[PDB]
Amino acid sequence: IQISTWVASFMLPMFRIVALLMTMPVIGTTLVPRRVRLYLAFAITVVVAPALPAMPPVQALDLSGLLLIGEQIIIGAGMGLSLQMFFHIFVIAGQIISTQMGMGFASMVDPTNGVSSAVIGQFFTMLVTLLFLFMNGHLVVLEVLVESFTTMPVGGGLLVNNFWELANGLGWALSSGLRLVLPAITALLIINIAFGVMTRAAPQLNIFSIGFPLTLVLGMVILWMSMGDILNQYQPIASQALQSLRDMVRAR
Amino acid sequence: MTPEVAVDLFREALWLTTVLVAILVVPSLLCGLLVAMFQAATQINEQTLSFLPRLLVMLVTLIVIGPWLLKIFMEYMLSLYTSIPTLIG
Amino acid sequence: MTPEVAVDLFREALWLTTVLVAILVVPSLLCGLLVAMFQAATQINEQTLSFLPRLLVMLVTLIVIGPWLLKIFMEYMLSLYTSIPTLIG
Amino acid sequence: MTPEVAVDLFREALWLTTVLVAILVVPSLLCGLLVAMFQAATQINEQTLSFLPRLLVMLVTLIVIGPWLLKIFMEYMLSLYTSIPTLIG
Amino acid sequence: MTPEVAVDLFREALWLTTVLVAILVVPSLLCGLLVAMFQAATQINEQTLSFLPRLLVMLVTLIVIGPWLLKIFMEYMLSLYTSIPTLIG
Amino acid sequence: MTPEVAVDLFREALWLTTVLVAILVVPSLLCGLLVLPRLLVMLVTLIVIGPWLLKIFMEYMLSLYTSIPTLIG
Amino acid sequence: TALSFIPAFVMLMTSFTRIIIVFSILRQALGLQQTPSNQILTGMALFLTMFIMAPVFDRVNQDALQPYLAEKLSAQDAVAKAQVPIKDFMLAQTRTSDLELFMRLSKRTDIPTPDAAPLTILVPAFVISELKTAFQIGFMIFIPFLIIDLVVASVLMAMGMMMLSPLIISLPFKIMLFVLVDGWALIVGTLAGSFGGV
Amino acid sequence: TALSFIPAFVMLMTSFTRIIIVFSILRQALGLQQTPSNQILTGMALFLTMFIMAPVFDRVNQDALQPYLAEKLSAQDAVAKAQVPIKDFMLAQTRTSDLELFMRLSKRTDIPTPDAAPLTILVPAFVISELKTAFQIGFMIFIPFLIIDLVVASVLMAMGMMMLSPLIISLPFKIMLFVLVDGWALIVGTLAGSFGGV
Amino acid sequence: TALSFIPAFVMLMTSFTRIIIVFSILRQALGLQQTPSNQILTGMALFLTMFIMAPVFDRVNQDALQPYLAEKLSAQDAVAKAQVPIKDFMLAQTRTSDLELFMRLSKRTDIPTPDAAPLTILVPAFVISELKTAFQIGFMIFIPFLIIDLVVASVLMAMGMMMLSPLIISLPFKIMLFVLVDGWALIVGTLAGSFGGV
Amino acid sequence: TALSFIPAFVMLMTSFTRIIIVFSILRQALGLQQTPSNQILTGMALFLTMFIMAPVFDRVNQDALQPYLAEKLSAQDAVAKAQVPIKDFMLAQTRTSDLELFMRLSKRTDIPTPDAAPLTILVPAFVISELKTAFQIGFMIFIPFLIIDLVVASVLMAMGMMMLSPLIISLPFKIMLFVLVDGWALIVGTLAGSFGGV
Amino acid sequence: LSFIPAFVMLMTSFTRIIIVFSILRQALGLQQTPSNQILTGMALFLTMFIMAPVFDRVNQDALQPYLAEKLSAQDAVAKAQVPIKDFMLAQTRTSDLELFMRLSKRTDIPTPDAAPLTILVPAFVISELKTAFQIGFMIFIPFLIIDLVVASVLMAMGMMMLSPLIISLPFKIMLFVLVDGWALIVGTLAGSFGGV
Repeated sequence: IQISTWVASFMLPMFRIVALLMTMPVIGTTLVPRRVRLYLAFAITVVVAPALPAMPPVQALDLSGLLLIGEQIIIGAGMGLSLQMFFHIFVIAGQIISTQMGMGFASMVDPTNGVSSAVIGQFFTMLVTLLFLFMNGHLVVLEVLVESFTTMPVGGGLLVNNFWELANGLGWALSSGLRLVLPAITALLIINIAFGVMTRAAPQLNIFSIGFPLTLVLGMVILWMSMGDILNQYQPIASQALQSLRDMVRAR
Repeated sequence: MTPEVAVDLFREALWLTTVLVAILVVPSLLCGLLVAMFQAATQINEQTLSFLPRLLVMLVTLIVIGPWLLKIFMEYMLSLYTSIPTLIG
Repeated sequence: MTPEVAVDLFREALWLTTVLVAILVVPSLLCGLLVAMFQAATQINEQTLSFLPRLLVMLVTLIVIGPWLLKIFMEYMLSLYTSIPTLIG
Repeated sequence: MTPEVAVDLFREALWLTTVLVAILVVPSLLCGLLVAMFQAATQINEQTLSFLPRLLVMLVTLIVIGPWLLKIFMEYMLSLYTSIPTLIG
Repeated sequence: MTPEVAVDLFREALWLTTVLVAILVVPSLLCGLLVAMFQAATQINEQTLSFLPRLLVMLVTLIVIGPWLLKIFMEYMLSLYTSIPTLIG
Repeated sequence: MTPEVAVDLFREALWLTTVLVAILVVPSLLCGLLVLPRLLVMLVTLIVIGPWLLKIFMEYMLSLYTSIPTLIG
Repeated sequence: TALSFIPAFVMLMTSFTRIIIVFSILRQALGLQQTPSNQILTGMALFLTMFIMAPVFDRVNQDALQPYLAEKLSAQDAVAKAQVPIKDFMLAQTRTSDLELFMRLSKRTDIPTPDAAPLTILVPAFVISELKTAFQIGFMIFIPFLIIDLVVASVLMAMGMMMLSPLIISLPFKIMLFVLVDGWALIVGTLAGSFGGV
Repeated sequence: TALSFIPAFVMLMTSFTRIIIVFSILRQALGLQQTPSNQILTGMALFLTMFIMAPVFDRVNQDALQPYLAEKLSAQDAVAKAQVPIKDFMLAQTRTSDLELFMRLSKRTDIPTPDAAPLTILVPAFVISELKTAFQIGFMIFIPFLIIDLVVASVLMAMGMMMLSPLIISLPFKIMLFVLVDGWALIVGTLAGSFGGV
Repeated sequence: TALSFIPAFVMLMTSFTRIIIVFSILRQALGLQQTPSNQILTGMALFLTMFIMAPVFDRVNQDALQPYLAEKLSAQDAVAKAQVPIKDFMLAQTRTSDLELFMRLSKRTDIPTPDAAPLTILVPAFVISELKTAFQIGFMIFIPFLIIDLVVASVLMAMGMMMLSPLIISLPFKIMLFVLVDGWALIVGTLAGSFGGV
Repeated sequence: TALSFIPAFVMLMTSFTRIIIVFSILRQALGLQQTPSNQILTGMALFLTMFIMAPVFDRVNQDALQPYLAEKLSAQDAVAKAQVPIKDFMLAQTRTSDLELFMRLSKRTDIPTPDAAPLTILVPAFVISELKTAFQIGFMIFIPFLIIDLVVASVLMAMGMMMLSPLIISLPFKIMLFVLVDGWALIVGTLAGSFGGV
Repeated sequence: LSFIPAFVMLMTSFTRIIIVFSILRQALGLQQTPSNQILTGMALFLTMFIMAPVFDRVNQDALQPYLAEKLSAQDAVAKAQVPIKDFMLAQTRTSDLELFMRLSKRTDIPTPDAAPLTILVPAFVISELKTAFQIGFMIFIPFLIIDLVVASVLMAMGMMMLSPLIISLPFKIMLFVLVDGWALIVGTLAGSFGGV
């Protein structure tokens, strides 16, 4: 060898981009093997490594570059989580619909299959992964991260104490989730109540027998109907989430 | 691949799912409504003579429908897996 | 192995399942109809003297049927597991 | 171990289960029939003065039966777990 | 720990459970019997003026009983969790 | 927690449950005393009550949360 | 042992545990839905933990790392000089009863200061008081969701609507009542306030 | 390798097996809630184990490691000198029936010393007694939560209110009752008391 | 590669697979609980395997290791002389049907001695017989817990009390019944007795 | 490259894939149980591989190793003489449709003999054919356990007794049925019989 | 040690293949233990079969003349870089290339990628993940249909708590056998990869 002196000089942006890729919803969802992700981040870092300063950790304070690596891992994981709650918006929307259809009788035991999310949660997650990938989304994040090294680059790092923002994160996620399925949810509710009137009008209507087949037949239809609007409902949400990333890194 | 294409695909999937579920379930739902008839004629407030006929009719419906439902699904799957390399780009 | 063969196999499975379920359940359903008789003669709007006899008759039916149901299932399983290497190809 | 032996074991299990369920439940069923008496004398079409006495009698029956039911089950379990190494082969 | 001790413990548990359930429920059952009075005086065949007073009286009974039921349960739990290391062996 | 406090909170919550369920169900009870109608009365009651009940529950939830840190100890 | 070292040494001595337990109770207290996924719940709890440990970690950096950017000392007393602030922080929240219990169960020798001279007797006391406080907060935040479950179920059976599983109806009501009351600013403020002395 | 060896030797001869299992019963005994994560339960039980093993490890350090900071011996009799205290400790809690059963199943030779000449026959008896006693304790601490569950279900069913799933309602009641009785100090006390001779 | 091979060896050529599987069935047969953690179950099965192979390992060390502390031979016939005891031992427990089936599917050449000239045809027959016997034992030790489950579910439904999840109510009755019959000493004695000729 | 060498070359070119996949489809087809641990399953698949690859390895040691205990050649044509047996063996089992597909997708030159000149076009063919056959066998052995599942669930529902998790009640019936029909010798003989030309 | 396997995952076909197979293993019944150790080997054999023309050209231009002690650690390495370079260029979407030229900010190269290849590799792997997730969800959809039909039939049977994944696994396997499943997917991978 006798050449590994400049390749390990920076060593910091590698950790930042690795931390982003591990906590991202598409690149880092365990369908990609860790070798691919690690070496992908290595490639991205030999791309972006020009035009950035270094602040070497070389050898002082038995390990101090470890403090600095912790700083950068925190920043990158913050990015990843900030745009992960974005996908969890649609995860939560799909799962509210799935539960209301009647696919969540695994709740009040916890010996069970679980509230089946592979059936609907994976469905909407695939929706969003596709749409996100076809938008500039998967790309803009990278651009965002580049500007990161010019707003809070390295050194003192000026990490931040703003975590509160993304700690308040899931809130709007829940909120956003509602505004996606509100036209569906209400419908389902009515159906339930509608069927309820039947049970009130004619007794001995056992509605493990009749209630849930009807609710599922109509819930699939309602899913198909809301899937029409899903795109025009999605478009502003991605904009808001990418601006959230933009201000999370560009500010401070 | 455009978001429009993703919506195309999920409309295929969801319409196929809802038509399969209707085809499989509606006879069981109707037999449930008929045992509801029976329990409403005489005040038989029972819990399981409403489940057994529904299961019997569901299994009979599976057996009867069977091959042509499987064929519909097979060439839906074949359409998808033959069109993949085009809709990629 | 043809889709026709897969339909053959699932027709075996589903007919065996529905006949097993009928054999096991129909006596319990009949005892439920008979406690429905009893609750319809005198206006006993009750909820569990309709469950206890059904469970007793279900367990008695399991005990009685028992060995020959097990034999039917055993040589169905034996048929499947002896025919596998042929229906493979 | 013969299928005959498996049927032996499941006859033990199912007879023990049905006798335990009868012993535990029949007094509750009888108190339900008695509150059905009460609701049939005067036209009290109620829904829960038929549940409360049944639960009280079920818990009292558990407390009373208690130790000797536990003993029956303990030495049934002991019979099974002492005979395992013989009925293996 | 003897099976006798296990029966001791479950007699504690089941008697506490049945007395708690009686204490909490019997006033609601009595108000249900009283709305049954009301519906029997005039032929009001209704379904929910029998539920609302029962729920109101149940919640009022919880509020009233409250602290001393909680105290009974607290020092039952304290008895159990202080006696555990002795009844272990 | 000093169980007295827990009983206090539980009494508050049970009284709120009583208040809400009463406000919602008593009109249907009266309209069933006079006589599909009762469901319509429930709908009318939901709409006519509307914001102030949700606002009182919002006040109570806000109070619960804003009080948690002190009730801990 | 480095993989077992992280949670036990750091995640135990911080705010993480009560935050993550309150978040789990919430995920259960909330509509029956799962999948806030305990993968963004863990990240969210970790970032709350960092925001709350900001002053603690500031003191740690002041007294340990600020002089030790300069190759001063390695694996010796400075570790105790950094243990001091986190130890005092942990004392600030451990109940007197649990400290008394562990001093009684150690029986070594009455330490003069209220702080436990070894850390390994203060950390489990901290964790026990931590779980107790976390279950306190959890019960508290569960209360109104139980109220909504009860109200909806009462109405549902009051319309003779059996077998409709009023939890399936109460999930949207739960999330609506959880969003109108703003939900997460509240709960996260309660955690961040109950944790420190304001 | 090390992950194959450390768990067995260090968590089956020690108290860990009794503690964690009990805690797991707790996580089941308590409200249906999962996610005290069994990763803070593991660390918490590990601290309780190091805290109960304190006299045992003190005596091992005195008998083996105190003279062996001076390069005295390696991989010889010192290992048996260290085995003796843990052996006597394990013997103190192994039920007589289990030792009799394993001496019967080994059939080698009647060894009069209470400690089993090989640790390989004393350890399984200790682990079996540990499982039996941990199940005893976990069942004990389960009983009152079963009481709360049955009371809640009976009240719901008595309000004509079926299908409200009395378990989701019981969860905050279980948490409340488990906090008011102090819950965790109680159970840590029972463990650390029943395990040793007081 | 040897690192990945050895544990498969200690499982297949020894008692392990019969024990762990049975324990596994127990962890399912017993209350629905997970976390006896299959890491203390694995260690306990390893200890039972050592305790049961004590005579086999004794004979191996007699015929192989006792003369080979003096640099006698390496990677040669001594390995075969060590194969003989474990080979005869495995033969002691393979059912005749499995050996017949594997000689039939090998078709190489008939061997007069019952022992198969290759170890590689004997091991799979031993493993098949082992899994068959393990599932026999596991099912036998499952039956009574099924009885308890049916009893509790039937009682719950018989109180009109649907949707209480009889498994959650049955977990303590399962645990009590499994401690009163002594539970673990029974099963471990059964495993260690059915394995050899007593 | 050894870790990408051994398990890639010899665990795909031999019978390992279909056996291990069938065993996994079994472990799931059998009662919901995990912990046959996929480790004793990997080992049992490896020994069934050694047992089935017996004639192939015999021919390999005939044409390759038998003359090459004598330092004849190295890293040359003897490797192709060793590829010949495994190549024709693989050809004996790849479906015609698959070899057609891969000759079509290669487009290089129409090789006269059925096996294309290199192995890198036959191995993916063999693996796809093996996966298709493994899924055929796995589904075929799954069917009856599905029948037991549906029957048990239907009987539990028809007893008015839902929420009892018919998989936990079906696990013993599955194990019993899988022992009475002898279960394991059936499936192992099926693998080793459908694998080769009998 | 891990430097050599790295450049094979990034530059060659390995990424999208192993990703589609991981989707499958997840797309299929919940089953694990296709073990990702025979999936890695299967994807590596498919990588060899697909890189056959690329590796053929590499051996042509680099290794054929370099059995003869010609040159070492010099321009021959770039002569070997050229074929894989244009191969990767054939599949990187235009957007990723534009973006990485934008992020490098170096001398304008709208013509093919920068010679160091350091700014084509990540663009290739990004377009690779994009196309791999495309195909993955494409083959995942019908298994979702089966999951939903199974779960909705089971619930419509009033038969809950049966974990419809354990009942959907055999139907997934059956449908994946009937449509022949694996040849479809491998042909799709090896055809959508290059120009046909």
